[PDB]
Amino acid sequence: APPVSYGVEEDVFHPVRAKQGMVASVDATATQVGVDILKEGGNAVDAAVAVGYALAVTHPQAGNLGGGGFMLIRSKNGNTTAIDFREMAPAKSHLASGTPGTVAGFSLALDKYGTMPLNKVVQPAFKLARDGFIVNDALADDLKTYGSEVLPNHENSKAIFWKEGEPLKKGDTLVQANLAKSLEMIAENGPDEFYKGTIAEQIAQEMQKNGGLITKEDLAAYKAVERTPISGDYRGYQVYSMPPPSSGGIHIVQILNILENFDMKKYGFGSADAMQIMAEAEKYAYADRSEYLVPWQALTNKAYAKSIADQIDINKAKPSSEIRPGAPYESNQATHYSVVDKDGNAVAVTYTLNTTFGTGIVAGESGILLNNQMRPLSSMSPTIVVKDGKTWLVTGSPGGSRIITTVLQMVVNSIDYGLNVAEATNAPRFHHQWLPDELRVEKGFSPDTLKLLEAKGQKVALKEAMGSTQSIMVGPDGELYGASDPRSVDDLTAGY
Repeated sequence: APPVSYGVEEDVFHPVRAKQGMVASVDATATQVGVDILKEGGNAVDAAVAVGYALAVTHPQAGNLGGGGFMLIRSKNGNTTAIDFREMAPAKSHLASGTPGTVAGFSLALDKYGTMPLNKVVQPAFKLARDGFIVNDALADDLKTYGSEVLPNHENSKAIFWKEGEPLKKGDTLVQANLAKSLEMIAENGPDEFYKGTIAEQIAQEMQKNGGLITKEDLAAYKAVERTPISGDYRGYQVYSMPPPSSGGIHIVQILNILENFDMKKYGFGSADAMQIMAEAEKYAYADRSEYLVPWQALTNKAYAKSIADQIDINKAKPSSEIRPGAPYESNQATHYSVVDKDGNAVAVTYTLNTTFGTGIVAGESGILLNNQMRPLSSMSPTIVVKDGKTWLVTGSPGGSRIITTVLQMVVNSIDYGLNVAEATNAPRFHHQWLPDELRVEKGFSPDTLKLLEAKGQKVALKEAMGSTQSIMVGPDGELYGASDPRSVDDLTAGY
């Protein structure tokens, strides 16, 4: 068993620490909402919902009431479950936004696994919409970059997110009064407000105004669905992740299974050998994923993984064309957060509108942004790892197909390389989807190593940073270690 490290004084990257509870998310305020919920006495699910609602207010890039996403929960005793709240397609300039799942997704989780009434968990987000919050670098930058095509051309969006002809900038106060009302209603009347009430008619009457497809009938007919987590075994660790309609859960396990046939620890992080194995292994799994967009579950098979492990050549890449002939668009945009309470319950959530700010259309006078989901597949893969019979790592990322490899490297860097949670996070990342046939890398790999890979038949391609991991590692004694991605300005891991 490869020895693990939680972090020591002498390391370059230090995990955020806490003894009782911890939250890692893309936004500083959201994280604090989360911690404060734990601090009131809520469980991990209580806090995760609060974080999810806060993010709906403070990260309209991707945090939402008008989208959907995935959630994995592991309880203290071992019960692991997955909640699919992916946007549903409707029974059918125009418009294309699937029936939003987030609210129905949180209620199920809160009604089944939470201890707090919805009204207590919405409250911090409601205050954030009502009273407003000060815009930071991440929000301002994303408003200038992404919101410019698609926000200001719609009057109600404009009114919320623009002021005096320009996107709000750093220092400005974003008050969201229409959202405050939506949040106050859901608090009051439960999730039915969204699916059968004022919000439902608001969504429907903004859908009916412009193009749009979802009826009040689509809304009344939406449910989140609890599903069996995909599970695998990697060197005595258990790895749980999201099933279909995650396109990634299955394939994080398939790659791990492939990788197990190698002594990864021997040759550490960043070595040509190790990067070749993972690249080739990924390439294969991505080649198999191609057929799904022969049961899908099947290729989590350990024996089948060995079969493709035996094919892998440490000294020669095999052309992607030679594996199989030769995937539809997917946004790098989404957001992940992780939560661990003092009792040891752990939650991983990853959720999204399709692209940043979705359609950029707010559903009438609700204050809620509508997703552009054109039940669709997604590589989102909230993932929980279990060591010596206990929750050990909770992680996840946005980044389209690259979520698979990003989550994978967190796991591999922690299990194989002995990296503390913060080192795993700040480590350079690499990536091979089979098409295009290229070993995608970030900065920070040795040119010596890069040329060795090149000699092996890998077409090394230096491209933009991948993902936004927001992870928590758990010690056997309840001690918590956390790390937010440097790749996202203004993120926070905090606890108490």
